[PDB]
Amino acid sequence: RPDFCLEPPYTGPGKARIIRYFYNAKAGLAQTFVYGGKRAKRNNFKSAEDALRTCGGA
Repeated sequence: RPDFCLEPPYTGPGKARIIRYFYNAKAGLAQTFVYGGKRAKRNNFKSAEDALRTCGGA
């Protein structure tokens, strides 16, 4: 599993409220979070299905 997948979500310093997805380590679910619009980390996806494709596999 890519080494960024089990990290907490990162809003960043931006002032936007873009609803992105992260893979939630504990639950094994794609979950929404508020993204500021800049300086993204890698556990940050445009869709639930993208989070699962990239992070969902052991």
